[PDB]
Amino acid sequence: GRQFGHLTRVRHVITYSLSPFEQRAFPHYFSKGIPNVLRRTRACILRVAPPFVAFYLVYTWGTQEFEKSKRKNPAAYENDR
Amino acid sequence: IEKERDVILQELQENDTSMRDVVFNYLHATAFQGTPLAQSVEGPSENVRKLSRADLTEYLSRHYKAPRMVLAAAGGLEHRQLLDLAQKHFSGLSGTYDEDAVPTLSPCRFTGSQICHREDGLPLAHVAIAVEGPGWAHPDNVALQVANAIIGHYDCTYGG
Repeated sequence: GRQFGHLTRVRHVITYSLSPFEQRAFPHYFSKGIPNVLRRTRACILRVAPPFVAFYLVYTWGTQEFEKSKRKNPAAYENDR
Repeated sequence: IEKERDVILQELQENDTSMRDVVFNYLHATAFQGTPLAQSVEGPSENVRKLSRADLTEYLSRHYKAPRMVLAAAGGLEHRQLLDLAQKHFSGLSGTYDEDAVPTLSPCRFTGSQICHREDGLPLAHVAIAVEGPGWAHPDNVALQVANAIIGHYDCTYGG
Protein backbone atom coordinates (compact mmCIF):
# COMPACT_ATOMS: atom_id res chain seq x y z
CA GLY A 1 0.00 0.00 0.00
CA ARG A 2 1.70 3.13 1.20
CA GLN A 3 4.98 2.38 -0.31
CA PHE A 4 7.65 3.03 2.28
CA GLY A 5 5.65 2.57 5.44
CA HIS A 6 4.12 -0.86 5.64
CA LEU A 7 6.00 -3.18 3.28
CA THR A 8 7.87 -5.58 5.57
CA ARG A 9 8.55 -5.94 9.27
CA VAL A 10 12.20 -5.95 10.27
CA ARG A 11 14.01 -5.71 13.59
CA HIS A 12 17.58 -5.54 14.87
CA VAL A 13 19.30 -4.58 11.64
CA ILE A 14 21.85 -1.79 11.65
CA THR A 15 23.17 0.34 8.80
CA TYR A 16 26.19 2.63 8.40
CA SER A 17 27.10 5.08 5.65
CA LEU A 18 28.90 8.36 4.99
CA SER A 19 28.45 11.65 3.21
CA PRO A 20 29.38 11.10 -0.44
CA PHE A 21 31.87 13.93 -0.06
CA GLU A 22 33.61 11.99 2.68
CA GLN A 23 34.78 9.46 0.12
CA ARG A 24 36.22 9.02 -3.35
CA ALA A 25 34.66 8.40 -6.74
CA PHE A 26 37.23 5.73 -7.65
CA PRO A 27 38.65 3.88 -4.67
CA HIS A 28 41.12 1.87 -6.77
CA TYR A 29 38.58 1.52 -9.54
CA PHE A 30 41.36 0.54 -11.91
CA SER A 31 43.53 -1.73 -9.80
CA LYS A 32 41.03 -3.35 -7.49
CA GLY A 33 38.23 -3.48 -10.04
CA ILE A 34 40.00 -5.26 -12.90
CA PRO A 35 40.14 -8.65 -11.10
CA ASN A 36 36.44 -8.51 -10.31
CA VAL A 37 35.84 -7.95 -14.02
CA LEU A 38 37.82 -11.07 -14.81
CA ARG A 39 36.64 -13.56 -12.21
CA ARG A 40 32.95 -13.41 -13.11
CA THR A 41 33.47 -13.11 -16.86
CA ARG A 42 34.36 -16.78 -17.00
CA ALA A 43 31.27 -17.98 -15.12
CA CYS A 44 29.29 -16.76 -18.12
CA ILE A 45 31.73 -17.50 -20.95
CA LEU A 46 31.34 -21.12 -20.01
CA ARG A 47 27.66 -21.00 -20.93
CA VAL A 48 27.74 -18.11 -23.43
CA ALA A 49 29.97 -18.91 -26.41
CA PRO A 50 29.18 -22.52 -27.40
CA PRO A 51 26.27 -21.74 -29.74
CA PHE A 52 27.97 -18.70 -31.29
CA VAL A 53 30.55 -21.17 -32.45
CA ALA A 54 27.89 -23.29 -34.11
CA PHE A 55 26.46 -20.58 -36.33
CA TYR A 56 29.78 -19.20 -37.51
CA LEU A 57 30.80 -22.75 -38.32
CA VAL A 58 27.58 -23.46 -40.17
CA TYR A 59 27.81 -19.93 -41.49
CA THR A 60 31.04 -20.69 -43.29
CA TRP A 61 30.16 -24.37 -43.62
CA GLY A 62 27.09 -23.54 -45.63
CA THR A 63 28.93 -20.65 -47.23
CA GLN A 64 31.46 -22.99 -48.78
CA GLU A 65 28.79 -25.64 -49.24
CA PHE A 66 26.79 -22.95 -51.01
CA GLU A 67 29.69 -21.68 -53.09
CA LYS A 68 31.00 -24.71 -54.96
CA SER A 69 27.48 -26.09 -55.26
CA LYS A 70 26.62 -22.93 -57.16
CA ARG A 71 29.89 -21.42 -58.25
CA LYS A 72 31.03 -24.04 -60.71
CA ASN A 73 28.68 -25.22 -63.43
CA PRO A 74 31.27 -27.45 -65.16
CA ALA A 75 32.09 -28.91 -61.77
CA ALA A 76 30.62 -32.41 -61.77
CA TYR A 77 29.35 -32.18 -65.35
CA GLU A 78 32.22 -30.68 -67.23
CA ASN A 79 31.76 -29.33 -70.68
CA ASP A 80 32.56 -32.50 -72.48
CA ARG A 81 28.87 -33.06 -72.77
CA ILE B 1 34.30 -4.25 43.21
CA GLU B 2 32.47 -7.46 42.42
CA LYS B 3 29.27 -6.09 43.94
CA GLU B 4 29.60 -2.98 41.84
CA ARG B 5 30.94 -4.94 38.87
CA ASP B 6 27.64 -6.81 38.94
CA VAL B 7 25.27 -3.86 39.36
CA ILE B 8 26.77 -2.07 36.38
CA LEU B 9 26.53 -5.22 34.28
CA GLN B 10 23.00 -5.59 35.60
CA GLU B 11 22.41 -1.97 34.62
CA LEU B 12 24.29 -2.20 31.31
CA GLN B 13 21.55 -4.42 29.93
CA GLU B 14 18.72 -2.51 31.64
CA ASN B 15 19.99 0.63 29.92
CA ASP B 16 18.04 -0.31 26.79
CA THR B 17 14.85 0.76 28.59
CA SER B 18 15.21 4.54 28.09
CA MET B 19 15.48 5.13 24.36
CA ARG B 20 16.46 8.78 24.78
CA ASP B 21 19.99 8.23 26.08
CA VAL B 22 20.31 5.30 23.69
CA VAL B 23 20.25 7.17 20.40
CA PHE B 24 22.65 9.86 21.60
CA ASN B 25 25.25 7.17 22.09
CA TYR B 26 24.75 6.36 18.43
CA LEU B 27 24.76 10.06 17.68
CA HIS B 28 28.23 10.86 19.00
CA ALA B 29 29.85 7.73 17.67
CA THR B 30 28.64 8.58 14.21
CA ALA B 31 30.10 12.09 14.20
CA PHE B 32 33.20 11.62 16.34
CA GLN B 33 34.26 8.18 15.14
CA GLY B 34 37.99 7.87 15.68
CA THR B 35 38.08 10.00 18.82
CA PRO B 36 37.86 9.12 22.51
CA LEU B 37 34.97 11.56 22.68
CA ALA B 38 32.87 9.24 20.53
CA GLN B 39 32.79 6.45 23.10
CA SER B 40 30.33 5.13 25.66
CA VAL B 41 30.45 6.89 29.00
CA GLU B 42 29.96 3.63 30.85
CA GLY B 43 32.17 2.11 28.20
CA PRO B 44 31.68 -1.27 26.59
CA SER B 45 30.62 -4.10 28.86
CA GLU B 46 33.45 -6.62 28.80
CA ASN B 47 35.91 -4.04 30.10
CA VAL B 48 33.86 -3.68 33.28
CA ARG B 49 34.34 -7.38 33.96
CA LYS B 50 38.00 -7.17 32.91
CA LEU B 51 38.37 -4.01 34.98
CA SER B 52 40.92 -4.13 37.81
CA ARG B 53 41.39 -1.55 40.51
CA ALA B 54 45.07 -1.02 39.74
CA ASP B 55 44.22 0.63 36.43
CA LEU B 56 41.85 2.73 38.49
CA THR B 57 44.74 3.63 40.78
CA GLU B 58 46.47 4.79 37.62
CA TYR B 59 43.59 7.03 36.61
CA LEU B 60 43.12 7.71 40.30
CA SER B 61 46.71 8.90 40.34
CA ARG B 62 46.65 10.27 36.80
CA HIS B 63 44.02 12.95 36.52
CA TYR B 64 42.96 13.57 40.13
CA LYS B 65 45.92 15.85 40.65
CA ALA B 66 45.44 19.57 40.72
CA PRO B 67 45.17 22.03 38.78
CA ARG B 68 42.76 19.54 37.24
CA MET B 69 40.94 19.74 40.56
CA VAL B 70 38.66 22.71 41.27
CA LEU B 71 36.66 23.70 44.35
CA ALA B 72 33.77 26.12 44.81
CA ALA B 73 30.76 26.71 47.07
CA ALA B 74 27.98 29.19 47.73
CA GLY B 75 25.77 30.05 50.65
CA GLY B 76 26.26 32.07 53.78
CA LEU B 77 29.95 31.33 53.21
CA GLU B 78 31.84 34.34 52.07
CA HIS B 79 35.32 33.83 50.65
CA ARG B 80 38.03 34.09 53.27
CA GLN B 81 36.19 31.88 55.72
CA LEU B 82 36.11 29.38 52.91
CA LEU B 83 39.80 29.57 52.08
CA ASP B 84 41.05 29.40 55.66
CA LEU B 85 39.06 26.20 56.14
CA ALA B 86 40.03 25.08 52.66
CA GLN B 87 43.37 25.28 53.77
CA LYS B 88 45.41 22.20 54.42
CA HIS B 89 44.73 18.81 53.07
CA PHE B 90 44.58 19.71 49.94
CA SER B 91 46.87 22.55 50.45
CA GLY B 92 48.14 19.94 50.01
CA LEU B 93 47.87 16.14 49.81
CA SER B 94 48.97 16.52 46.22
CA GLY B 95 46.80 17.11 44.50
CA THR B 96 50.07 17.78 42.77
CA TYR B 97 51.19 19.40 39.64
CA ASP B 98 53.39 17.34 37.39
CA GLU B 99 52.30 16.43 33.86
CA ASP B 100 50.21 13.56 32.49
CA ALA B 101 51.90 14.98 29.41
CA VAL B 102 49.84 18.09 28.55
CA PRO B 103 46.83 18.56 28.43
CA THR B 104 46.21 15.46 26.61
CA LEU B 105 43.47 16.26 24.08
CA SER B 106 42.85 16.45 20.37
CA PRO B 107 40.47 18.22 18.00
CA CYS B 108 37.95 15.64 16.91
CA ARG B 109 36.92 14.71 13.39
CA PHE B 110 33.39 15.44 12.15
CA THR B 111 31.66 12.82 10.06
CA GLY B 112 29.07 13.37 7.35
CA SER B 113 27.38 10.01 7.64
CA GLN B 114 24.36 8.09 8.87
CA ILE B 115 23.49 5.45 11.44
CA CYS B 116 20.30 3.42 11.64
CA HIS B 117 19.10 0.78 14.06
CA ARG B 118 16.02 -0.60 12.37
CA GLU B 119 13.69 -2.37 14.74
CA ASP B 120 10.07 -2.22 13.62
CA GLY B 121 8.38 -3.83 16.60
CA LEU B 122 8.39 -0.78 18.82
CA PRO B 123 5.47 1.65 18.59
CA LEU B 124 7.54 4.79 18.09
CA ALA B 125 10.86 5.80 16.57
CA HIS B 126 13.05 8.54 17.98
CA VAL B 127 15.04 10.77 15.68
CA ALA B 128 18.06 12.95 16.23
CA ILE B 129 19.74 15.20 13.66
CA ALA B 130 22.52 17.72 14.17
CA VAL B 131 25.59 19.46 12.83
CA GLU B 132 28.78 20.29 14.69
CA GLY B 133 29.50 23.72 16.13
CA PRO B 134 31.93 25.91 18.05
CA GLY B 135 33.46 24.89 21.36
CA TRP B 136 32.68 26.19 24.81
CA ALA B 137 34.78 29.30 24.50
CA HIS B 138 33.77 31.07 21.32
CA PRO B 139 31.88 34.27 20.50
CA ASP B 140 29.12 32.77 18.39
CA ASN B 141 28.01 30.26 21.05
CA VAL B 142 25.69 32.90 22.47
CA ALA B 143 24.59 34.14 19.05
CA LEU B 144 23.09 30.71 18.42
CA GLN B 145 21.49 30.44 21.84
CA VAL B 146 18.52 32.42 20.57
CA ALA B 147 17.88 30.75 17.20
CA ASN B 148 16.98 27.62 19.12
CA ALA B 149 14.89 29.56 21.63
CA ILE B 150 13.15 31.20 18.67
CA ILE B 151 12.44 28.02 16.74
CA GLY B 152 11.39 26.64 20.10
CA HIS B 153 9.87 23.25 20.75
CA TYR B 154 6.61 21.32 20.96
CA ASP B 155 5.08 18.51 23.02
CA CYS B 156 1.86 16.52 23.14
CA THR B 157 0.90 17.92 26.47
CA TYR B 158 0.97 21.73 26.19
CA GLY B 159 -2.04 23.94 26.60
CA GLY B 160 -0.66 26.20 23.88
